[PDB]
Amino acid sequence: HGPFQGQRQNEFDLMFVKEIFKNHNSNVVLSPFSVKILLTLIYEASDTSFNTKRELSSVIQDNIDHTRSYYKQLLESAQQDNKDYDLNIATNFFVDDFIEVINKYQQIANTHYHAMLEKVSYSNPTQTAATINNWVSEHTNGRLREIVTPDSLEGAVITLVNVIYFKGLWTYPFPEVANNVKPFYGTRGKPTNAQYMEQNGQFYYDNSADLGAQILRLPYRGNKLAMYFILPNPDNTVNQVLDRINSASLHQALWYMEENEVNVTLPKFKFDFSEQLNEPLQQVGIREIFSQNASLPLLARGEVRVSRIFQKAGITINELGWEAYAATEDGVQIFNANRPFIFFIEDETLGTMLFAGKIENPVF
Repeated sequence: HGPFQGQRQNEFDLMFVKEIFKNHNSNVVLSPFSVKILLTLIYEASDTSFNTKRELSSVIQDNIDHTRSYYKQLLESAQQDNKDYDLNIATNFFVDDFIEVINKYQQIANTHYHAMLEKVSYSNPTQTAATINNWVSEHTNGRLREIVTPDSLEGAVITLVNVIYFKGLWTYPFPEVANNVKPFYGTRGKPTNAQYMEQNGQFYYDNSADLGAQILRLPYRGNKLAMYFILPNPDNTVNQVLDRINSASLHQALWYMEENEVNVTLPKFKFDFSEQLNEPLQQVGIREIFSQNASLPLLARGEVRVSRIFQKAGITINELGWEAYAATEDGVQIFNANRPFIFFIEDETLGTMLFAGKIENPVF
């Protein structure tokens, strides 16, 4: 198939990614597309969906039948059960026992958004925490084990939880080298060390003058997903490249990529990232759903609102792929990621930004 040739609907994704990155000096990984699913579930729960209505608008498509078929299509493309990779997006409302969940709402949540709702007693936060964390494990094959503590449930009535799980094999795996530690030149402070992997191959690549960054595409098996790496030039920082990234400028930067011989050096890393999404959503202007005027009348039989939104994701990158442990294996450009960089995972048939993140200090 090759890289995506259409126009991505990534305005919200990039706005939100930027807000998260600007508030963390660490490694980050999240699923921007999954945050849009969450917002659309909340939109479906509001009577407005026939000011909460206005903010949630780069996410809505704004007729409700088009919205559901859109998200349902993109979810099923990304998760499509297949032999080459495993991807699961899981979303649950954990609802206090006194709330009557409307059955037609459970129906649309499962049908179009691959989401569910579950009753808990928040008067027993220890029990509730355990229930939510066992759900996370069940739906990420144990890769993630916990997302909340009793203390993070204090005062909660409805908690909305999203996790994502991905296992994928590189189309072009790296050779395994036993001992390949080298320096890594982080943004702040003296250099660290990281374990690296290196290969030569044919990859879509450009040195973007517009963004001040090299861009590299490493595809996964299955003719659907690929990982993009944006490596700021040495004169530039991740934060400067980020300020240059927007829907149009990222569109053009990918547009300019073509297949080239590239020597690729990447650090290996493994981490998870969890975030309560209320504050960053409010920072990007999504405020009414957290206000005293928020309501969920199409979800909860009548006033209640979402208390807290949580998202977590794990990432493991090595020679074989993403969470991969077994496999089957001169004008060269040099892409040597020994400085911080940005990455994302895209459904190349539709443009979906399934994962986004940055590496500030790679630890494996």
